[PDB]
Amino acid sequence: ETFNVSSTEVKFENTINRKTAVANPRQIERVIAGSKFDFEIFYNLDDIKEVEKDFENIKQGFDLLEFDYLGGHGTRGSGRIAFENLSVITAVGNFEKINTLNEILGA
Amino acid sequence: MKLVIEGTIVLKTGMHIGGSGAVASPVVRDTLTRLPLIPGSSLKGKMRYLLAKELNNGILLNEPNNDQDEILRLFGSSEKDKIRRARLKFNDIKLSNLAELETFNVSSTEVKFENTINRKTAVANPRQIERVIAGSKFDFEIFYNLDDIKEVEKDFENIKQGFDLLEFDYLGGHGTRGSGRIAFENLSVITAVGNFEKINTLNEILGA
Amino acid sequence: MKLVIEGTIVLKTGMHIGGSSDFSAIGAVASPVVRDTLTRLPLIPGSSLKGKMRYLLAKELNNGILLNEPNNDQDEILRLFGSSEKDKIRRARLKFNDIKLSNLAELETFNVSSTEVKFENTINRKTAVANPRQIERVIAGSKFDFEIFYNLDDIKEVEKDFENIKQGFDLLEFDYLGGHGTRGSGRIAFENLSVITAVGNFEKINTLNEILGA
Amino acid sequence: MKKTYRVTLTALGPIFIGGGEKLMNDLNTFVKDAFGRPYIPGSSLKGALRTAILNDLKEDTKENEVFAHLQVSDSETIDLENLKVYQKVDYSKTAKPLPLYRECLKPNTEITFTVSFDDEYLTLKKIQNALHKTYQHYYIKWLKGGKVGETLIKGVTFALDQPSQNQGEIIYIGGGAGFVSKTLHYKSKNRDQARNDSFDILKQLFRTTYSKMRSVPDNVPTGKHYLEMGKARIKLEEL
Repeated sequence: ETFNVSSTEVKFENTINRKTAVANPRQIERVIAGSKFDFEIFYNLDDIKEVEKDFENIKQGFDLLEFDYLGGHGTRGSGRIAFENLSVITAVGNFEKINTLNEILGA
Repeated sequence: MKLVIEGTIVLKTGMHIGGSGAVASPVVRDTLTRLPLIPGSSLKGKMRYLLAKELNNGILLNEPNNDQDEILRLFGSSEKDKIRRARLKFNDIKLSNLAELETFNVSSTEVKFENTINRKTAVANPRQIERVIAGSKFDFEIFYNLDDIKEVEKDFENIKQGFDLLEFDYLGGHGTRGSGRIAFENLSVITAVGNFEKINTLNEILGA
Repeated sequence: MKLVIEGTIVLKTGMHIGGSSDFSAIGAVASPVVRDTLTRLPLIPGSSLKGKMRYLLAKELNNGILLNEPNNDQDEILRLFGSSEKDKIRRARLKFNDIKLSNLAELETFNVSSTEVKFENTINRKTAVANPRQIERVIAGSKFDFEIFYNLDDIKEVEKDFENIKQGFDLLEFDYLGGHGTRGSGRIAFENLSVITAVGNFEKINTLNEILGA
Repeated sequence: MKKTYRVTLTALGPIFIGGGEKLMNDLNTFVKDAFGRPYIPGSSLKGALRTAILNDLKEDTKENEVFAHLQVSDSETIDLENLKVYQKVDYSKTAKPLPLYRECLKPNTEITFTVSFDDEYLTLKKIQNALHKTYQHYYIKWLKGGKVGETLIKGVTFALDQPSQNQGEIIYIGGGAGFVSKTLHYKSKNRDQARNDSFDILKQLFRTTYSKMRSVPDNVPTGKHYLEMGKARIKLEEL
């Protein structure tokens, strides 16, 4: 709203058929790039001997989304995301080895 | 394993993508920063058209689902059985060189005036075309995910073929009438996570 | 693949083309020339070259006058410059580019400006008072390289296509290129019409280079 | 047909087609190209043919249907050694050099033009008779009274050139050769039309009345020629 523009916009898009070479325009509503989506995922820890490998795999999954798209017509341009401010906090009662998770998640 | 192919699209002439104030025919732009934009759909579609027409016997008349295996594996498919995931992943490309364009004290886009002189009337009925200016640059990156070790060489040969096919054609808008001429430069490939063994051969069959 | 048409258009008379009435500063210039916007130097639009080129071929094939719209021209022009029918659209093969000036240095050796302004007076009714006005042209003798791209889509038509490209250029030296050309402006002349291709040497280059070198 | 012609002007008098850049010294300048080399722009010849064909009522408007097709180009570009300084003299009575000088083109200068025109309404069948008509009325409507009235024996080397060629294709281009050479309406009476334009002119300035108004010939810098300026000969040959 500060930049005086809506939260979602419409992109007009063709498909020209190689027989007839005419275009059929299609409205696809999209969300503006630069929008930010604050998420939170609840991780329940039940084995200390697996939590470091689990957070290694979680950070790897976020990194694999860094080079792929999130939903919709992503091969045609859209959908590209990036993860920022990745941090871990504890719901109640402090985890003792939280620093290695917050440093391999914030790498 | 996944690779990233990064380069630059520099506009040799003017360009005009898109449409739909108190003026006729605006360009499609970024919606937040108002930067002129190449949609990745348009770059993918024009590259797919040129590469499918050159990876064929001359001309191209059939639907995009009915292409060759190289094209269909490079750009995706949608069949009832023979559905494939695309290896290329194109992105919307915003204007990179506003610093370079702002140095020359010129706007990033400009308005092009041109008539249509009817033959039996010999009167002008003028119209305004917005064009992003020549000399504009567009830094792109396309994500290539590696599934076949024995096919990355052919895939990258086809990618370089699509690049220098687009070097001899235009990119969107009134192209045959002056607009749209692009050229590709600073072409390189890098690996996403964990180095590929044969990356030097890809940088030399794509850096030529 | 594709074959391009390199060349060089030069001006034998001071040429006027394009125009704008800008908000910022008109200055002491009325109806300026169209110029390239970043490099700030003058420009023949590919739109203007296409329009005058097609009008001259329309004067050539169905001779004299036509009084016809340019979506229903002759069928070779519909194949070359493009057409949009109702649903059965017949595509273009000929792609023009925005022609910009190349020989800046050899005009800078003689301390000659790239563009030209002239004081075009106008004598009115027998009261006979001058009405001075300034138009902006580009100086004759200036060179302009062009690279027209030509998609090969018919092997057995490129002969006639390049012969009518040469026929159109031959019809364009005897004409102006846009602007106030009817009272002494716009006259062009073609030179260095060399054809090269993208890759290979197929769809033989020699016959097309001879019929554009004629 | 698009009948192109190579018409060529030879200068019977000093000629100075405007220029805009114009300043007993009174150093003048002339229209040149960007190389500083003089030439005659094609709008001058188009105005001369406007005097030729459109010698009619005030329909010389944007609605015109004749002169969008008369494709006059520029000329060849001649060096500046074809240029001498000359003087302005008004041959009404007691001809004296008026202090208004110009650096102008030398007489008998060969300058050629790539003049063309379409055949939709324009042929040389019109040009020949219109030029002979405008020439014959340039004598019998304004200069005949200047011949019979207020005539001095100094002007009569001067060529009256009327028995020479009745198809001579003679125009007048605007080079400061009086304010009679820039006219449009001489049809078809002699003195009522003269007094018509006399009040039309004299409500624009302050002169006391006398006939005839203003005739400006010139001369050469003792050899003398009394060369009238503003007029030229034209040939009409194709390509």
